[PDB]
Amino acid sequence: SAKDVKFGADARALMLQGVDLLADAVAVTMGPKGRTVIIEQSWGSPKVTKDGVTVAKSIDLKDKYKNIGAKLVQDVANNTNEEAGDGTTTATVLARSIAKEGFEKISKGANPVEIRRGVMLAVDAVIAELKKQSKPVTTPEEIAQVATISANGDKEIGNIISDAMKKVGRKGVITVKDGKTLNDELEIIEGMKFDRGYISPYFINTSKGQKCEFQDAYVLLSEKKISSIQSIVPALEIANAHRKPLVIIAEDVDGEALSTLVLNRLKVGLQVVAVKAPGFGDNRKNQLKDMAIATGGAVFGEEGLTLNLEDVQPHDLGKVGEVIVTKDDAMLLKGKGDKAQIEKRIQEIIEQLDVTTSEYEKEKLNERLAKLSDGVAVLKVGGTSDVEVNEKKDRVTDALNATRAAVEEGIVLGGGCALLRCIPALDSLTPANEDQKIGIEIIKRTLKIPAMTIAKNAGVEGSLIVEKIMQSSSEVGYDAMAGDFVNMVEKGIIDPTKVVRTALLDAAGVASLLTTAEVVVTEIP
Amino acid sequence: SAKDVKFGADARALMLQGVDLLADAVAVTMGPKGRTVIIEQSWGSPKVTKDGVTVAKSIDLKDKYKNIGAKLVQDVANNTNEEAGDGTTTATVLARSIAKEGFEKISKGANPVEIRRGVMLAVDAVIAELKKQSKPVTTPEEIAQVATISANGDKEIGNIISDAMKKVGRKGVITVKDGKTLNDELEIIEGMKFDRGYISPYFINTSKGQKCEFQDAYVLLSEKKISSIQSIVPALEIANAHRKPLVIIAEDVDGEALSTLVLNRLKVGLQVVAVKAPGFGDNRKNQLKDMAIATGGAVFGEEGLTLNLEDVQPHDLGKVGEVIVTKDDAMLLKGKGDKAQIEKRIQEIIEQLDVTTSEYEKEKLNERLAKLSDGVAVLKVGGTSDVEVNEKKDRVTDALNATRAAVEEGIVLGGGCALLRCIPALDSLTPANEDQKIGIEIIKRTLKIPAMTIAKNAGVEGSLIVEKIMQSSSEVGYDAMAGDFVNMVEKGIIDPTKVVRTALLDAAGVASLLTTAEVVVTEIP
Amino acid sequence: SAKDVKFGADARALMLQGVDLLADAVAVTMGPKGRTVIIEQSWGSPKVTKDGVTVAKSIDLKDKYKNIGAKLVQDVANNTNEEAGDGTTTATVLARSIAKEGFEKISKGANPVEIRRGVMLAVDAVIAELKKQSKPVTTPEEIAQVATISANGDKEIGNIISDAMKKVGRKGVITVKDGKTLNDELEIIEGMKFDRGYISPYFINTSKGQKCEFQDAYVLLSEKKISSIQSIVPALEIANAHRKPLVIIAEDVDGEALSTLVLNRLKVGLQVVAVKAPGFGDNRKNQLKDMAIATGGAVFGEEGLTLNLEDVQPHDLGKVGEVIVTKDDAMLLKGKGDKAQIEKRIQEIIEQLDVTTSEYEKEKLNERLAKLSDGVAVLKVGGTSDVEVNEKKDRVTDALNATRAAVEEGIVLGGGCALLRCIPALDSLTPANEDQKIGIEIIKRTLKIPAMTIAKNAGVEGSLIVEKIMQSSSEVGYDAMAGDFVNMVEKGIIDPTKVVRTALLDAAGVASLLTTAEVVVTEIP
Repeated sequence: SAKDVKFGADARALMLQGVDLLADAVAVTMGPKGRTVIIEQSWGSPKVTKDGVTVAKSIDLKDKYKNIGAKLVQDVANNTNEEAGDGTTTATVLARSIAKEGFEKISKGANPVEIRRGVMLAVDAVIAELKKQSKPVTTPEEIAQVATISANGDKEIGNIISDAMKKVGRKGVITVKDGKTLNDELEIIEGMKFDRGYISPYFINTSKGQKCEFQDAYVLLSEKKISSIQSIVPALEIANAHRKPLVIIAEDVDGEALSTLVLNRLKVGLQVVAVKAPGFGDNRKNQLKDMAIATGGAVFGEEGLTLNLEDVQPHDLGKVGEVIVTKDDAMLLKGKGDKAQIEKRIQEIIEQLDVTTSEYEKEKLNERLAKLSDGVAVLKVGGTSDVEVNEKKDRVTDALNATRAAVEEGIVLGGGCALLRCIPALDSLTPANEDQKIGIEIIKRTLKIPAMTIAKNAGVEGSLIVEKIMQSSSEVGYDAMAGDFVNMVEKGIIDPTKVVRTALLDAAGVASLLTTAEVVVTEIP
Repeated sequence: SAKDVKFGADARALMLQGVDLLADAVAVTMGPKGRTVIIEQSWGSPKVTKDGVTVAKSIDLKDKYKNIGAKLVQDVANNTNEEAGDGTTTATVLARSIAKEGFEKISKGANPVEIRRGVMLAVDAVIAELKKQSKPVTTPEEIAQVATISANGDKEIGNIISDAMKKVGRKGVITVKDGKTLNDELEIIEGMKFDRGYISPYFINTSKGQKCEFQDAYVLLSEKKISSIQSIVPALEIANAHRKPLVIIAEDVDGEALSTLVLNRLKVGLQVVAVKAPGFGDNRKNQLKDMAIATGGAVFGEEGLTLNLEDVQPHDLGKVGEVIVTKDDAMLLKGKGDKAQIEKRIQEIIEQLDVTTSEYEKEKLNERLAKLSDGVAVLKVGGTSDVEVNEKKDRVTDALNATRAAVEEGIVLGGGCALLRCIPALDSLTPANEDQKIGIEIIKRTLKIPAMTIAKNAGVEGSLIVEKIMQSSSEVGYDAMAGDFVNMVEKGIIDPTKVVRTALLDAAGVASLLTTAEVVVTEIP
Repeated sequence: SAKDVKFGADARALMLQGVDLLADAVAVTMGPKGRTVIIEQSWGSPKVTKDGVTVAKSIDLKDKYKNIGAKLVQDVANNTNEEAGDGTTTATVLARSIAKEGFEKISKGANPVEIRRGVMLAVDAVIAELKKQSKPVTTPEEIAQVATISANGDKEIGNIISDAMKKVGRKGVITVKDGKTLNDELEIIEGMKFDRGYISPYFINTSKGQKCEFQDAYVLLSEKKISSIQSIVPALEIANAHRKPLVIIAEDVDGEALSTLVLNRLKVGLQVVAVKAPGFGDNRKNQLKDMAIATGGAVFGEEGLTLNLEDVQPHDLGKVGEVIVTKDDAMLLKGKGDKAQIEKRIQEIIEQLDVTTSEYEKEKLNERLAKLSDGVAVLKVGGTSDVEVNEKKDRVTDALNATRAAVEEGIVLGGGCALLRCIPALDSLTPANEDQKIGIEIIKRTLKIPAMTIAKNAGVEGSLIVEKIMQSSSEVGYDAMAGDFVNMVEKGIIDPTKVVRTALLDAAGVASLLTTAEVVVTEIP
């Protein structure tokens, strides 16, 4: 359709005036002293919350330029940074800052490209420094300590998380479930988790959970692509006759099959779901064989074995106690099949690993082995009442995610103090041109923004607090919870370094894109 | 959709405007001398009413900010507090005063978080004083006195209320019925009760009553969750063959089953409802077995006994005399089955209680025991005219609720004098900062507002009246009816303590939330 | 519908203003240091891109005159020049420059016809000069060098490209397929590609592929025109019995059959395609029978053999491994039939070439022979994951296209300097009149624009760079990537002369059209 286009600083000004509103809407909800936002519900009661992700994904500006700028920030910050709420807020605020100061410096009349080059050099140095000073954790004692810290000082939750980590391992997979009792219980059953999520966004079995959950389902495994391919009705025959739901795994589904399945879900709501193949090439075939054995079924590729989706049988397919699917992830638990066949497959994997030597091949064989040999820890979190156990499950999931990230990469000072400790690193940097120096100093200026915003949310004057922290030792920050400077790590105020690194990288990239954008095209209303 | 946003005081001002109109609208219907409101009906003659809850629930402003403020206040005010009409009104007025003066002080440059801290401290002191000062009720004579007081001087109402309460127990179940005669009389029968409301908000049998009722129904009990599960037809075939209605009790119902039931209710209006199980886990199954024995039915869980919803029989289900379903509550009376099995369940519960030692297990067994051993008292209130008996129904229900609240927590001086007796206790508190002192002073100022409003309703100058009351003893207050200073306790001008506590807490919470909110998001019209 | 008309300058100015928007919106992305552009997506996040083709295809002005100028410029530049990204942008910018200069010179009274004459003479001089100076490449070592250069220095890409080139030749056919492995692999297969595209624009099999994809198909070949003709459903009988898809080659398809098939494709999506015949007359028949032998089918011409579309047999037609159809091109590979048939057809083709003497007939026989005797190269690009192989495939396709374009017409200096080397050649030309002289001057002025724009995108002052370039030697240019003055050819910064020639021709023609247009008609809003 007809388009309205804006070029250069004129468009960048609109970009900035659009992003700043989002930045302010997300800043006040950061830190333990975060303020609150009230969200309009045109149909129900207003929603009050203190979640950065919610407010960030909520707002949507009226003007086209402002709207597209806000969406640019939103999509990257959310999709790329979603594990920790503080991470997305930090990325958003840092991006807003950097874009603004870069915009003013460009307006002064400098060269944007070298400004961005200096920005990238500064962020590289900051990341190197943060990696240097990020002390790791590899002990069960440290694991329990960090888990308890993520639980806001709660003990038993961190204890059970440490127990699970001990029983399974870091690469191990852990889940939660309603314990229907008075104490959270730890259990390990056979589980098969892989990194392919749902294929149909509209396919959400549980609206409240942003999740797809099924139990006691048969499975379909076929190497050949099943996109736009009919003759799945034979499967539907047993799916309707047998109350057991179904799960589909194929190379991909698109066109007629995807449309009919999703429309049936929307209207009829038949209990069948589909996902992508986990592996790649011969690795794909090996993994497919592995979990086909794990489920008692068979891969339904026509090459080699003679079997097709045109005909289905109750005993030809696999059986699984339950399969759960989500974004980018999906796992099945308590499969079926011959246990001797399982042992034979395990021996085959072992001998293949022993004979094989290549780093890639050995690593893939180890991953395949662990995918079946090791179990999945399910946290049967239990309590008195359904609402209470719901809240408890939310808390324990948050703690598990936080501790998993921390062990994955490490820990640095929380409370927005991690960045302030990297300030010395930039001094080692030197500029080839003045624009690079300006980029470096702009990064230096933005480094202190998270701490200042945390202070503002706490209500204390930001400048004094940040000056004190910078002048103070490299071991004590500022505690907004108690409004004083304390020994953070021992007091249990930290944040997984992975979150900080991701937030800084995303903010740098987004702000660089905004400050280097030259042409904007938008449709006339 | 496009969103409009406002920040800080700029948005809180519109919030204050929105709450102001609601507060002023509901203030005039406070106390015995409150005036009336003219609510408009687009179809028929306007109704004139003097009930705070009704007027509050009615209004809705135009501007998004004003409307959202009013709706926010009313939401908590009504939902949390819905027992005594004056409670919601006083909560709203208190919230208005707190928020107004807090915003006024914040505009000068106060610290919102410290102001909230001081406000919370003052509210804690006030509630502690109220708890220590409230006299309890633990005797049939005092129960009769307070009931007659709630009965507005009516004697027989208090007499029957006290008789029922002492006959069944201070914490037993109680209800009302139609006397179809000239004099109310009492009857106790086998009864069933549990704190669960109807799953379907729209599912109301009687529009007038706001309740759902059914007579001589059969029941369905399935520990299995029956959410999104078809094959409820086997219930429907005997529901239509036999004239008796049906009911389901299971873990939860949602999706296709809920949709078919709701569309049937809208179109067919079939006589079947479903609700949630009140118990939890082992408690859930034990309670389900108990009620199955009480009704002569059986739990339809698959484990153990082999029986599903696919096949049903008239004698496989339970039989009950009558069912009432309401908000947060549902009940069954005059169940069927083997009385020998009933005594067997009583004996097994008794021995389980004797062997058990855990406090929680003992309490749960006590609750389950009383859930069967003690019957349900019905107050069949009679008279001459249908209008007469309906007025008696409303009056007796109001008195019953008031006396239940009083016996649940106790009694304190009415006419709003209760809070005024808490004013001196504020001297005990000390402010860490000036902001906390300010907040305490704010609570002190607002503590007199209910008396202000009651006096204004009586038309007398409120400030002079409260000055006299505070300068006077801690036993004599002001009566609006007689328009003079009197001794309330023996003059029957009181109010249950629990209502005052709940209203004060909710008003404090909502006012703090309003005065602390920073950013507001609302969709553009 | 009513129409509005404008004359002379009062319309040329409107069209020039319109084209200015597109020219500026596409100038920035030119060059390796091209900036980005924000494209609005009405449903998803705004698209960020740095590709001239996309932005040029995207924008659409509002005013009819400006809109039509932009539309004609984009249409000619894109459709006439679409092989390389930079060619279209160069065409657009050069056209805008010359159009503006010519409009300015006409404004003072210059004769547009003679201005155009001089412009075309200058274009002829420059094209002759660059063709003279175009250094060629025909050696496998040079092929690998240029392929790596196009591959951004990637070595294995150039290696595999050179291997395929050697094994299949300059005029042979090469495509790239998914490797499903960890290393790109090469093989030669029997193929049959001709220069006819899909008849149906709405017949894009793969939405993302911008192409038609089909596999393991049969073919219908009919000499007769099958436009508007029914009775193809007999083929659909086996096309539905066998899930095998079908392809058709006839003289043309239009009217009844075309509408029916496009409807069935839009709604039913049946797996059948048709395309036009590649040859002409006796050549058409010869190619059709050659490919019928290649596939084992038969041409359905009614004369001679008695076979019709009315009657079909699964074995009557030919079988082919894969069906790929795209714009202006379609290839069929892995045909079936009798290899003795292939051998005897090749033998008789060889004998016909031996006996024939006409050069046109000789070359037609040569291409017909090569159609079958030699195979087609398919590159099995591989990798770890689907996204990785997708990116690798895109890069390999781009590199293959660039190297083919270079090898077919040699190479010239990259970075836009190639034109700058041709400035002296304009000294030879002598214009008959002063208007032709002004045209020569205009072309001299515009010849410097592309390098100027690349420099501006790099941020360096373009005028200084171009003045140095023209004052420097004939072997050294400026690299924006390194921001220095380097010898381009061995620095791996070059561009095929075909792109330069096509862009220059199209730009000159479009600008001549714009400078000569006298009357513009537009529909009333």
